[PDB]
Amino acid sequence: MEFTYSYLFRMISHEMKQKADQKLEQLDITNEQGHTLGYLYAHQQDGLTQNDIAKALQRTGPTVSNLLRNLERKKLIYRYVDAQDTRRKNIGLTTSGIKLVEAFTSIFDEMEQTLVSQLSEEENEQMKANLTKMLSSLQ
Amino acid sequence: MEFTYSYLFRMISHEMKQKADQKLEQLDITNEQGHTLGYLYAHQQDGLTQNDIAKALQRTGPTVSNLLRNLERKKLIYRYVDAQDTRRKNIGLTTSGIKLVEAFTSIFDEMEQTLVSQLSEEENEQMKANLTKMLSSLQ
Repeated sequence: MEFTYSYLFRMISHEMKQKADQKLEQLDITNEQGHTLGYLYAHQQDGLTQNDIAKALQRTGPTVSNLLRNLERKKLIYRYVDAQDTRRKNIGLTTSGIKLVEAFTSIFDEMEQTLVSQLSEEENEQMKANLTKMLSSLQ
Repeated sequence: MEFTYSYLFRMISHEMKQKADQKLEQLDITNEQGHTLGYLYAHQQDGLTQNDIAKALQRTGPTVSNLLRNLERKKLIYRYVDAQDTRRKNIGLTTSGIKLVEAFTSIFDEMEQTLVSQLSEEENEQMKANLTKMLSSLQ
């Protein structure tokens, strides 16, 4: 009983996407909001402004601003005085903002771990190398 | 530079589905029509009636009948006297009907071959075994 790669990949992709989507709906955030909060989670130590976020997210002014205004309304982010330079304000995560990205991250992380656990360190390595080769041919 | 399985599987699944869909549109048939013509291609030697097709396709009467009526209108299938029993008529593929399923089959076959070619016989075997194990955990 042998199945095509198409079938197997499609089944796996559908099972994982449904799992991810089912959980994102629970968090009431998008992948755009997730990646935004994520970039903050990762780089807010650098002292981020709206311009920095815009340059990073490849998004326009008011769109970034609407995205930011929505996130601040949900008390997920806040603005604060820069310690190095009091004259300016930076954007940072709230406590609830941090818990959200971590939950957001865990969803994709636990899904990865569940799969990684099934194979050895070399089997995982070989697998990804092979998935990479196949995808590359598909272009 | 390591990507998640989710990403890799999704990319591969999207690349293949777009390729398949792009080609099915060209053939102007569905997967339902394809599998129907396919079942005929495979088992018309047995002498198929509308009831046999219905039992095989898990579809209702007029739905099967509409599916059949559409296929005959497109000159993809025809009805003929059974050789063993002249009193009855069977459903069979036309020449254009045969060429269609073969084209339908080649699309999924060439896509499979392109991928199978990238790995050795044991690498392919190991891969599918592993994809199977991972999907099973995903349930």
